[PDB]
Amino acid sequence: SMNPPPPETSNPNKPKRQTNQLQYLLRVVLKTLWKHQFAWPFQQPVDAVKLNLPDYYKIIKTPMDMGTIKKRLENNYYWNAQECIQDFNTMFTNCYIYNKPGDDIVLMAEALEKLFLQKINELPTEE
Ligand SMILES: COc1ccc(Br)cc1-c1nc(N)nc2[nH]cnc12
Repeated sequence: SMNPPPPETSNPNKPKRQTNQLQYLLRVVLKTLWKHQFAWPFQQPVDAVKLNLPDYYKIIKTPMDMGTIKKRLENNYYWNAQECIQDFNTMFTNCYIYNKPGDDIVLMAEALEKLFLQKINELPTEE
């Protein structure tokens, strides 16, 4: 054991708002990545116990996953698009930090990240 508590997805102390960019992040970016054949290892927090990765949370100190992101978006947790984009970037970076180039999980992260970059390139101007 043990896993840390997951990242928070609600906090009434955190300022938040809905923006057209955050709506795009949910409706376009997250939906595209979520349906990909390679999304599955990124859809929930790493369970280091079940996966027998005892070093995971010694190495990765700012964990993030698309389950968390989806709930943050659905819960209007974010103040702006940059906060959400930073969560996706943390998710990808963590995978590259923990694993090694050529590992299947890294190939999968790379395929998701490429789609992410393609979709974030068309992030709308703030309304
Ligand atoms: C939720 O994570 C997984 C679920 C099932 C399985 Br099999 C592997 C992972 C996983 N494993 C590793 N080594 N690094 C990761 N980075 C993001 N996912 C992972």
